[PDB]
Amino acid sequence: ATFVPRHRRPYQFTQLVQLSDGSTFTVRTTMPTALYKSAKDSRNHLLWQPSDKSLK
Amino acid sequence: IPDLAELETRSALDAPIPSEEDKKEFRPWKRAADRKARLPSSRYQYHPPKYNRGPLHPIQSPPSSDPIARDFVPGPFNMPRLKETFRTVMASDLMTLAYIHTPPGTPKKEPTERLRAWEGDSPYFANRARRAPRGAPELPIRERDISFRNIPEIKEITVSTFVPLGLKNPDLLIVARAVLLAMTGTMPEMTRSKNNVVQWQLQANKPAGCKTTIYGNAAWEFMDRLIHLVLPRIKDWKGVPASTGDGSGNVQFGLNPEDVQLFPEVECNYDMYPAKMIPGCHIAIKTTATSDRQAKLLLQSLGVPFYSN
Amino acid sequence: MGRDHTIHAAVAGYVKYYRDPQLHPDRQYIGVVFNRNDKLPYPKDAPRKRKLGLVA
Amino acid sequence: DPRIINILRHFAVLSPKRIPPPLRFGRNRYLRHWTIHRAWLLFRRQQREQRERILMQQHQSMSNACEELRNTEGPGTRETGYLYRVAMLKNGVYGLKSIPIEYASRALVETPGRQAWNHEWKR
Amino acid sequence: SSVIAELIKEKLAARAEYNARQSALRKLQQQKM
Amino acid sequence: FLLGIKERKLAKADRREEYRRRVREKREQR
Amino acid sequence: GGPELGSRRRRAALATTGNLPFEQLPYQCFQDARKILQQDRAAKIAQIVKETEKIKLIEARDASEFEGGEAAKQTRIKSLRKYIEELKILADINDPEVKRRFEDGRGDMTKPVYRFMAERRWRSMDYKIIAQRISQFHVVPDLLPAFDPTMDVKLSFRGYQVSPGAILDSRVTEVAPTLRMQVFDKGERLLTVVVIDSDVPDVTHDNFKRRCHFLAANIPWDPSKTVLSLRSVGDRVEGDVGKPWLPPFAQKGSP
Amino acid sequence: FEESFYFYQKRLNERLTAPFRKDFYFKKDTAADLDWRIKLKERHGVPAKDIGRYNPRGRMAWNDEVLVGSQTSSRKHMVEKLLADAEMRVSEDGEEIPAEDRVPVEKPMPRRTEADEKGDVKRLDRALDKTLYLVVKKKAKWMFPTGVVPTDEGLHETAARILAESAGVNMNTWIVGRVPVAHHVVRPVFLKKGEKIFFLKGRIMAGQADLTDNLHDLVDFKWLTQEELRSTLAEEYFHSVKGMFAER
RNA sequence: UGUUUGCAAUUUUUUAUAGUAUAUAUCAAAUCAUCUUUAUGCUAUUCAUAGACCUUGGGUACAGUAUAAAAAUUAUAUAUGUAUUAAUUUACAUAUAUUUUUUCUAAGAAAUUAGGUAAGAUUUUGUUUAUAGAGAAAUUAGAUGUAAAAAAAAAAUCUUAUGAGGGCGGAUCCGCUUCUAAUAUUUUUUUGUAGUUAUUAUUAUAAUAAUAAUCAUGUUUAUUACUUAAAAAGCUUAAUGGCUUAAUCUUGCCUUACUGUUUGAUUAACAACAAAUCUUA
Ligand SMILES: NC(=O)c1ccc[n+]([C@@H]2O[C@H](COP(=O)([O-])OP(=O)(O)OC[C@H]3O[C@@H](n4cnc5c(N)ncnc54)[C@H](O)[C@@H]3O)[C@@H](O)[C@H]2O)c1
Ligand SMILES: [K+]
Ligand SMILES: [K+]
Ligand SMILES: [Mg+2]
Ligand SMILES: [Mg+2]
Ligand SMILES: [Mg+2]
Ligand SMILES: [Mg+2]
Ligand SMILES: [Mg+2]
Repeated sequence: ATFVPRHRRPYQFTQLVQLSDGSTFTVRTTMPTALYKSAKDSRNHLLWQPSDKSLK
Repeated sequence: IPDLAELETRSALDAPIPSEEDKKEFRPWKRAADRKARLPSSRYQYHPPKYNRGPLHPIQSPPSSDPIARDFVPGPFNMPRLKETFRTVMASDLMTLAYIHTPPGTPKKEPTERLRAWEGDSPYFANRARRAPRGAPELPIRERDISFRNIPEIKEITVSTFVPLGLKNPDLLIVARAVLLAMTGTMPEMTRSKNNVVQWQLQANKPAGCKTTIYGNAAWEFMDRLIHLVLPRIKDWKGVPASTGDGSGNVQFGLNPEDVQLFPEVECNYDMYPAKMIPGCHIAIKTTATSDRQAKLLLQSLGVPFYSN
Repeated sequence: MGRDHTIHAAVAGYVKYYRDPQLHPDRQYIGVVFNRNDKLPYPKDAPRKRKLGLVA
Repeated sequence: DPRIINILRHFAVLSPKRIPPPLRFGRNRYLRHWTIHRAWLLFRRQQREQRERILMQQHQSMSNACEELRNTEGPGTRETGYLYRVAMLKNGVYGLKSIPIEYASRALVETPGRQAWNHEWKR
Repeated sequence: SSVIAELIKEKLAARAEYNARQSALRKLQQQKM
Repeated sequence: FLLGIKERKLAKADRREEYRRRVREKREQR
Repeated sequence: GGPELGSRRRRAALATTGNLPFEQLPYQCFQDARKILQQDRAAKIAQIVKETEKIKLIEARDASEFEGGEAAKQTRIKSLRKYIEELKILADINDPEVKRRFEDGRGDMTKPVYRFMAERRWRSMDYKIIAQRISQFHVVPDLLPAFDPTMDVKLSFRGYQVSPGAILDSRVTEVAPTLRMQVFDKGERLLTVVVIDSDVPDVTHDNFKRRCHFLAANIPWDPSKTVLSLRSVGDRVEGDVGKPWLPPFAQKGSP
Repeated sequence: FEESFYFYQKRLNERLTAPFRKDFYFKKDTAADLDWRIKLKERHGVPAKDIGRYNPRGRMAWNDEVLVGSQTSSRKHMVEKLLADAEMRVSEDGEEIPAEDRVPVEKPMPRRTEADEKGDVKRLDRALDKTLYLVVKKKAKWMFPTGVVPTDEGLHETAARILAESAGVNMNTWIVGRVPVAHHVVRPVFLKKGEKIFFLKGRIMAGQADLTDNLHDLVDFKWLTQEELRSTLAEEYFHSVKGMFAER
């Protein structure tokens, strides 16, 4: 008699993530916050933007 | 046409879209209140079994896609931006980057039998057991070429934490299980030690960690947070080692405890976890790729830097 | 087959040692046929050969 | 200890006995979801057949160009099949610097940034 | 609930009838035993 | 049980209405 | 509000709610999902007319043109015909009322769609248990060398449905049973029913012989017929009874 | 349908996900807790901001579907709510900020830029949701930057050199490989010499094309989509490069 | 009124009606603890009502962009101010235990339980690749390939048949026997190898030819079937043999690890007998 397991998932919200360039996209997360402003991200990093001179 | 005659004449899919006068009179909340009674129940009262008792057992379980099932998971809630990116821009770039032209009428390649047979005139040969895999003990999977019918992709991700000190302070495991819960959004499964080492105080068959696996979109959304919000914030980070890869298309690397608390899900409530109890995790990205160079090429397309190692 | 793997006769007949590649590719079996001139394994499409074993 | 109890209370809410039960739809309600589920998987099929159509068309464009290129002789004295044999080389394709990180890092967004495009970029 | 009350009364009567038959037969078994 | 809570609540509502009525009349006489 | 309208919930929901077809219920996702299937059914119907006219061109084509002759022309119309039959089923497999009609037993079995779901339902459960009875009871190879059922047959004695391979009493099985058959392919055909007892003991020669307890032929059957009472095989329904029903029995002692 | 489907599945999740424990994210009697409780009260208890008002439990949990023409499931109404819930409603001391003294959060940028309105075909921020192609005019037929292949260089080395000549070096670009993605063959006129053009795919990440002092006799340039190309380019030249196109 | 509230949807049975056995409804059981107050409370607004900003209150709201019109409603003891009574009666509020709603301290975080039966899973060991802390030695993720539109037809070689109750000697007994059927075999004689999507070529959007892809009406975490040497792991304990299609493992329900008598064997157990072992009714 194989047991039929049920999914135990926490509560998930829809979140707006604003990157350091002003770009915004929607995601699915467990945190209750509505907007996540990211000051430091890939758009503001030298390892991802080697050609940018402001970040040099 | 006789073919069109065999179709259902009373087609509900060819009906007109509802009107407004009826839509203004359709108030499911007003029906309940006005009725002032409980509508009789239907005689169809089949509920999924809690145990699958066999193919021929009278009561059967429905497929997972049935909303009334016990394992039904609500469908997609949004389109991961890294899945639409890869499919829209990078799917063809990999196809164009790694493309070898096959002449028009090239004969099909016959795959060689890797478990060789003993063939010859010697009488003993006939019934000899097949030879062992030449070289390694286990056969390694053969690499498939990146064509329009095989484009590497992300399939699942397994995050795991090994906390040996949880055998002395049981509070380190409870905290680890909650971090992997908020980081991934699933209920981790506790794991147990397997070896006995007195020097490290490791005892076998005792819960010393947990793990989570996320599939589908949740795997793409977990990479977006990692590549673009977490990794850029690690201090003095060099990149994923160039040695990662199990030889089958899976990439693995680990995060420090001070880098696991950079996750947006862990930092918001960082004050709810005891001090110095946030663990580090091992991240094993499983891809549809079939090689180590195909996997590292796939990750490079998602914006993951590698460094010599 | 007995508890100690001893093979026993269930019917009166003649012992036969044979191999059935249809049932299992690498097993050898021991059967009991009612007629001495029968050959095992019986073709999978031939009717079962059985004896009444009753008295009126 | 009080902080740990909050952790345990979170798992207690996820316990199999506590989580909500399986849904219980009526006929019309069930049928309505059946069409939504039937239409979604059909929509995925259309997106799949289209997504795969473009990949085949693009691949057939290369095969037509490479097959033609394989027959061309040139430039000038160069023997037949030079440019084809040179185009099929995979030098640096599977290295570390294969794909520029500036291109791959950028991913699609729902709305653009303050500066959608940078036209002042200088080498 | 005008006509629905008639149906509910039909639903209540059917159950009340069985509850009576079940009790009218449970007593009989307690006499045979 | 639910209807019980309802009846007990409706019964208490009548007591509250009776109290509000009785006290209201007494205030005017004063 | 009588029993002819359905169950109590229907008769109740049919007097407390408004009159509006199910497909016209104003629900966002249900009406957006019904529009995707609408313009798709039109694309399938537009494909049946493109393949229907494509056969005429091949039909009115000299066999000499085809490098393979009449052999390559009939194998190309064969794939085209089978591709059209699949399109006729894919044009209503998403219909919500076709599923309701078939589940309610009010489905027209003269259409390919309903015969497709009825067969898909039979194979889901009833086929699996009957495929097991043929094997475990050694009906094969005793009676037939190999046998794969293609239709449903449910027999009931005096109204009571008997499960396959159930030991019935000698009094119950004294009258001809009623066969609740169901065929899943189109057209009308003649059926032959045969009841055979495979374990009649022959003590003189120490073996088992087979005895026919019923035999009939020339029984017309279409996918819209369900019940067949073996009692009136020549009186009401057309057929030729070779041997009337013989009450099954078994002498004491034999298996 | 995709917006309606998301909203549908988002509500079925409300009926199957474990409840939300505010005690795991907000400490009781803090500025964050008081803020959550005020906004939660306006949402009528629903901790989610994108599913309207729906109670997974109770007597009215069956009424989960939304009716036709509902603004609730739209992406515009979703963002509006997600942005009206990010504004701090409680001061750092625990007192509700007046309605008029509340600072709204900076809203996202519009999807259609000024170039989309102006219709400037020389801008790269136009049609942000579609692929743009660099089409060049030669002193005249519109085309892609091409050039004769010398004996020393190959196809990929030749394409890179021509691009910097025709378009300048002020653009960050990647040649996706060495394989040509399309070809256009002009048969010879028996005479005139035929032309076998082999196109390589390139991707631009930053910069702008510069036609000043270009070696080839180029006059103008414009970044066009896949629909505008067929109106500008010739029928035989377009039919040979349309296979390389993408969905958007 | 158990079962989700918009409508005959699972299996069998009970009863009733029409009907002559069927058909519909109904009932019960199996499968599943879905949570159910139609508002009595809350919210906003307004109005009296103290007057230096108070209690209690009366209205108002018209609900698909659903709504104030339930995001989760209990009881009881003490005692306090307002306030009421024949009364610690009643209403209000807060002081605070106490209980109910199982809804808030992870057993789906713990235990190597070994037999009967049913279902499901089928290399688990070692080796090897990679992987924060992590090292010779800690955890986790991996490690074969193929197939899934659909074939038809001609003869021949055996072998089988409770097939033609075949023919002939002595229906079903037997060695000879032709014919048919089934599986197998032939390197055998072959024929066909589409349709669909797209490409290219010619032809006047369609037709034709070639090339490539193609299990897919299905919640891609696809699925299903087959395949993946040997040793090793596991199977109460050494060794040998065996099992991987179960004798291993997991789960459900169980305790035939039953009473009496008895069959045929171990080429007549141990080269006798006895204590034994397997097995049948
Ligand atoms: N699954 C099938 O029925 C099927 C049929 C033929 C081929 N395939 C093969 O499947 C592979 C590719 O996967 P796929 O096409 O089956 O699935 P998919 O990639 O389209 O879907 C995978 C996941 O993405 C989600 N998703 C898809 N579209 C979405 C959207 N618009 N918005 C939000 N979420 C969305 C899906 O619901 C699922 O969670 C290929 O090899 C293809 O040939 C699958
Ligand atoms: K899709
Ligand atoms: K067991
Ligand atoms: Mg092996
Ligand atoms: Mg191992
Ligand atoms: Mg190490
Ligand atoms: Mg055992
Ligand atoms: Mg002896």
